[PDB]
Amino acid sequence: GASIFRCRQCGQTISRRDWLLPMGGDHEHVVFNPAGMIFRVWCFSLAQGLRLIGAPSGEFSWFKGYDWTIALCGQCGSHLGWHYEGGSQPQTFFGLIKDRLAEGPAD
Ligand SMILES: O=C1CC[C@H](N2C(=O)c3ccccc3C2=O)C(=O)N1
Ligand SMILES: [Zn+2]
Repeated sequence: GASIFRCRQCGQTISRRDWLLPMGGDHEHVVFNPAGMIFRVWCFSLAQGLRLIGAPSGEFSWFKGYDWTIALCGQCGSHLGWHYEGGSQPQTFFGLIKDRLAEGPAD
């Protein structure tokens, strides 16, 4: 019942529990943006069904050495999180907003 993560707003398949990545020791990171919004961000090595938009940027990055791009649900356009790139071990990963995903079984 806990294996697949889907978009909460439309059901698009996004990631899997098996693809969780413990960045800095924890797959979960609680962070704030410049607009004062708090997010519980889950780190994943891999995700699918997103649409990555905009130019990568280092500004305000919560993960040192990475640049981010906005990750939208590719089906509904809900903002699900960010794609990180340009770093090391790993080079890239996804930080997705936990409350914007629904977790459940494969069937
Ligand atoms: O690592 C990240 C991802 C992007 C995220 N972020 C936002 O959520 C945001 C909203 C408004 C203006 C600027 C930002 C920005 O850098 C942020 O603050 N850090
Ligand atoms: Zn969606």
